[PDB]
Amino acid sequence: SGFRKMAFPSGKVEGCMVQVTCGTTTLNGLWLDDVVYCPRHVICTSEDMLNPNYEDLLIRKSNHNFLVQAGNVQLRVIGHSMQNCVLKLKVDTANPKTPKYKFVRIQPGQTFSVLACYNGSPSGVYQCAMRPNFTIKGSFLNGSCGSVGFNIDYDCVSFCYMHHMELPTGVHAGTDLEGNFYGPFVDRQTAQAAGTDTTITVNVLAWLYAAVINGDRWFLNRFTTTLNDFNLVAMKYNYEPLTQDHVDILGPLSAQTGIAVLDMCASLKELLQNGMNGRTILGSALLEDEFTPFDVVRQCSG
Amino acid sequence: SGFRKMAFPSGKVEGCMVQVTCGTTTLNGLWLDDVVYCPRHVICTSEDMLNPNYEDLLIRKSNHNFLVQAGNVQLRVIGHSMQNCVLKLKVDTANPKTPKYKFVRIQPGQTFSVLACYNGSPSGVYQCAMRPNFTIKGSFLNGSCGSVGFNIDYDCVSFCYMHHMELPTGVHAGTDLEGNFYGPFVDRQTAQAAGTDTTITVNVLAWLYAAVINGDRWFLNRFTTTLNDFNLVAMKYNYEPLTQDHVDILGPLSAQTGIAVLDMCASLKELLQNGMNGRTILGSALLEDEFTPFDVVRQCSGVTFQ
Ligand SMILES: N#CCC(=O)NC1CCCCC1
Ligand SMILES: [Cl-]
Ligand code: NA
Repeated sequence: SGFRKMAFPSGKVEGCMVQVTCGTTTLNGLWLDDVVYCPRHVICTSEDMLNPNYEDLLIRKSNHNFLVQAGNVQLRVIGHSMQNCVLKLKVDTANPKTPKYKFVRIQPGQTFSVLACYNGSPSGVYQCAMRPNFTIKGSFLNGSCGSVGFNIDYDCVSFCYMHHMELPTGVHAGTDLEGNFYGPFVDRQTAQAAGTDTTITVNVLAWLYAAVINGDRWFLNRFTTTLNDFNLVAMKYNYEPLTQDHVDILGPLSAQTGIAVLDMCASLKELLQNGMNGRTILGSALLEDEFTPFDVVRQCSG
Repeated sequence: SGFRKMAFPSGKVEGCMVQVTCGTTTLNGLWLDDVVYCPRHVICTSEDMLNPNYEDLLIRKSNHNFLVQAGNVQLRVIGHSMQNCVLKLKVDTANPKTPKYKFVRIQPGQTFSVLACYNGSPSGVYQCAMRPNFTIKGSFLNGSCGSVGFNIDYDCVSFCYMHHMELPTGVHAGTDLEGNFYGPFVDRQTAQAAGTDTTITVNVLAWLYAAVINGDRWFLNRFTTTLNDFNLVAMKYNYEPLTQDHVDILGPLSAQTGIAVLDMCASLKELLQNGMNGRTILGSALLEDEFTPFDVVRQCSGVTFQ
């Protein structure tokens, strides 16, 4: 029993974190086989913040301009190339700790673990979710760029996020491991603002199902709703639209608990209307939206 | 910016996790040097659990009755002995991945990272606090016994918890790595209940400081208070008493933010008596008490471990 915000064990990713230095800038790199991946803005100077021409800045660099340090060991850079907003540094040594891995670009609402690192060394691991506005609500200090987000399927590491910058509202933006930013953001210091964020409705419903599995039913009701009436109500609370795709995803959790998906939708509508009235659900006085249906089944069933 | 419930990087402990099987029971063991540590109730059948005599149950077992698997490699048990509620299995091979480590016993209100394991394979990591009633609000399924809790202090892993059982209320109980239970619990299938819990006051204050660092300031007010006055309110609301040592520990946060500790206690006094009034603090409608002052300093400064 119990339900916690659970991250993946970080050891497989820890063995891949290195430090990348270019000029006076130092951030984190991801060392997989004989390639080190890091944000391309490591090559920017103080005058290259607003409108850097990365092709022009990169063509001026030599392999020895990049200092890559793995633990107490300097790796020799033997080549470099740009792919979108990430830099790929070819090194003369394959990482002997390289796990089974792949790169996956995730969709809003998906969750992943973040290994926050500074100077190539991990600081902590926590759980995140891609917000509907393509930001993440992380915990990052200066020097955390190049930290990665990931999931682990059995023993294969799925890298899905690399940290690039913090927006003025204190939220964070980054790329997949192919260098493509999540959302409309760019690696420039020009004024950028995240769109108004919304609640991940399918995740809230999955987390209500988790509460029932763990033995709590106080929030259910005798009502149901149509899918459209639910959405008409939920939008007024800044909730994401619930699609038929989302209803299908919740099928297994519905079958396990015996509560139809649209019945849970009616329970959610009432919670938004009433609040919790001094009660809690799985230890929280707010509705939690950073547990996916996949997260719930993995944590509640193994 | 940002503040998250953050666990220590679990890599050093992942390399110590093994599978231990005794008869039909399989759980997790901790492999350090040439000894595997696991709960002593691994030797018990279902009827043994009702009223076990662990010394007598252990005599019948031979070294080959303990099947230890490190990954896909079997470990040869060459000796077995008991220390309190943990079993110690001497193996023929020292763990080459043994980190610099100590066995430590933590205090209520202290936090630690849990590496949840099944069949010797780590599956999750999350942060817990040792509650004042000596339970932890964990997330454990069947097969998770032997999962361990730990902190990291400059390359040295401090092992502080090993999971043993779940209480009827869904919270969890375990021992230190020397077999001593946290709380008034025993490893036997019998009527056991967690005592009435209280809120860790020093941790709530630390988390309010984390909120101020991150720009959440609406709960600040003009008032201050005294230790005696605040503890009267804390007792009324089932909050642990605030000691002078707690005030000293919060000292660094009191200067990084510019908010005195007693100044913050007056904010907490008002929040307890009036509530949050529809507002939130660091994205929470409840007062979070599982961040220690050292946790808040560590996350808001960037301290790393190898
Ligand atoms: N089961 C299952 C699949 C699942 O959890 N789907 C997620 C994908 C990301 C958005 C939120 C829903
Ligand atoms: Cl996805
Ligand atoms: Na005050």
